[PDB]
Amino acid sequence: PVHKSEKFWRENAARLNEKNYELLKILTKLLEVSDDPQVLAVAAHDVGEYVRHYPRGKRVIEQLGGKQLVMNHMHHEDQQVRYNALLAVQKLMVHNWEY
Amino acid sequence: SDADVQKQIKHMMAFIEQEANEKAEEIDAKAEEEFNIEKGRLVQTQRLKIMEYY
Amino acid sequence: EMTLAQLFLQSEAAYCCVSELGELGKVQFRDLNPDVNVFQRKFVNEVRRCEEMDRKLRFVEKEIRKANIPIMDTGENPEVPFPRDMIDLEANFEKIENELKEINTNQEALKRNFLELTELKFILRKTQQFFDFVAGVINRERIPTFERMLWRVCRGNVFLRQAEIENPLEDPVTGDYVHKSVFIIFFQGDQLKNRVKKICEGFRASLYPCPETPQERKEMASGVNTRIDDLQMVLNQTEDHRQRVLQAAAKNIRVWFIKVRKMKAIYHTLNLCNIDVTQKCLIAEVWCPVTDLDSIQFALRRGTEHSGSTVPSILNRMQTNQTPPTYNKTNKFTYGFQNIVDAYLTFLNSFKMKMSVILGIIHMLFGVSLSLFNHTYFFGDTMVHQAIHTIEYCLGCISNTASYLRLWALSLAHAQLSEVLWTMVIHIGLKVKSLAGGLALFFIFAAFATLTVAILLIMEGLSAFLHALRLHWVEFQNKFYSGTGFKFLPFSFE
Amino acid sequence: QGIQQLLQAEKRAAEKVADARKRKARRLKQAKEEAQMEVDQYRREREQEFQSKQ
Repeated sequence: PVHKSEKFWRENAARLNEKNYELLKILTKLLEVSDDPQVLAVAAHDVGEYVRHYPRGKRVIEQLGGKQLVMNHMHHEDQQVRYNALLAVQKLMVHNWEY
Repeated sequence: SDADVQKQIKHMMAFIEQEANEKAEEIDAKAEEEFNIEKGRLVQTQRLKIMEYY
Repeated sequence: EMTLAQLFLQSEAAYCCVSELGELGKVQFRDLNPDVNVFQRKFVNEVRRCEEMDRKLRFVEKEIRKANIPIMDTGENPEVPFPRDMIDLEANFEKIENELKEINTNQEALKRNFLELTELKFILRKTQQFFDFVAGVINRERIPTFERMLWRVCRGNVFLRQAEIENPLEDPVTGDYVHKSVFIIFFQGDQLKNRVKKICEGFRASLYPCPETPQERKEMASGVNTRIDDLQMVLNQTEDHRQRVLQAAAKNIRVWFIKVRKMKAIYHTLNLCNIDVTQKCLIAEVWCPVTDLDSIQFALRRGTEHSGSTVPSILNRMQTNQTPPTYNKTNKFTYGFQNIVDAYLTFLNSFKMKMSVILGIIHMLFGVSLSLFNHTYFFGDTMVHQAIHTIEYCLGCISNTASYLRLWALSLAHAQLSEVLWTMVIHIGLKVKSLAGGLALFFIFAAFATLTVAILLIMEGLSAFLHALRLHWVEFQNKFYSGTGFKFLPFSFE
Repeated sequence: QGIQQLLQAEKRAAEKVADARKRKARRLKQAKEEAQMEVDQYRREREQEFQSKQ
């Protein structure tokens, strides 16, 4: 229920950045390396909630390169994994800073 | 058919006893927390004062 | 021949009995607790839950047409969903509701993201071509008056670059599908920046930051290249996610209407229950036909089984002093003809007047004789009332029988204009000596085809039809019909 | 009518839940004097170790 709670994502916004931000990339390292047709679906929605509650984390996600990992995971054969990655990748480019 | 007045005494009185019994039996079986637990409170008060004379 | 005979419920059979009772359509639920407001009718919280799904269904039927999706019908009266299934519906209804509300706000932000980055991308090629500070975009139609004003108020100068972009782009509301042009505002002065920004907003130009240094322009051009195609990917991937659930909704919304609309109807009758009194059992005071007392009771016996309840519901009979609402055959080619009444040369002159007057006397005779059979079916103020009853029948039938004389005289109106119409058809067109058989008879026979029906059958026909209603209403229904009336209004399906 | 046989029936359902709210409101004070029987009894529970140590 913490992954779907709006209070959990709003309060623990900078909790990923205060924890030596690669710990947020440790969620991305688990999402990129492992397949996990049910467990990566939680990894997709938690990554978008970090981007929604922190626009500067989009630069941190671009630093870790998780956007290309989420784009490649969007073409997965699983239905719920592709649906969760579609909501996450569209939230990843919602702010649109200049390149 | 005149049995509609009897059908009232047949089965609407059955709704009387099910709320009579099975709601009071929920109350009557609540002595595990209102008679056993409340007995467990006052025996500590007797064991509070027996641990001076012992 | 109705009865207000009482009907009892037990609130475990309050849905499945009433729903199958509402799957028959012979019942006239009557509210007998009028001393209560429109709220606190035992179910106000749950009828809003049906209304919230109604609000979601009236919203989702609108957005299903803006994407222009064909709608499945498969027209059949379905099974009414139980309150067990009701909580499972709001999980499914709000899933479609929250996804489609999010996407239309997300796709519009994504489309705004897509056009802005393509507008920024096209200025990177044209300026790096010209190179080998303000950069911005303006449409072609406003560029000659822009540089005329830019030369005017800046008035030192800014060395303007004019270069037109290719095939038309579109910012969402301004501007819709126009080919624009780039410009270059170097000027090196950093004071005239204020004096050009007012002009850039006055001509409504869209400006973007350029990196201004060599080989970082091509660096960011490679960056926005990979950003746009990923944005182009997810834009259609939201769209194929969109259309796959529109057609999933297109197989749903037609039957999903009559699920909750039947539920909202029977729950409104669950508000119409007796007085919400003192136990977990209900009463219903309905109007019911004597010819259908058995069929609604076996349906009531059917309804208690569908919930799985072990106790059948009963039906008490009684008698009171209220309205006995009417009920009859209601046949198909008898439906429209009943609804109208429920809304409430010298020799021919002497003969047809008196025989029609006796015919109106015969119509009044059959009408006044029906009053005696209706009276057999069931002092100071009685004198003044029956005086108004009798002498308004006395002078009244004279005006009735005078209005029976028109139906021969309207036929005299029918006869005379038909000859004149006829005269034109037989005389002006056909009695032409040379050029008759072609264009002359064709326009006159068309007048004999089209102009006679609007005059003799449309307006003369409707007036006598409206006269025949007056012969029925004020001249025939005034003899036996009391004219009070009260309709049945059974609990219907749609 | 059927409502007249039902009105006295519901009062029969009403009284059987009424006294269950009363005998559960009587026994709770009775538990306070049944768990106060222990002071009359566990003075003898102290008497075995009064006799064991003696």
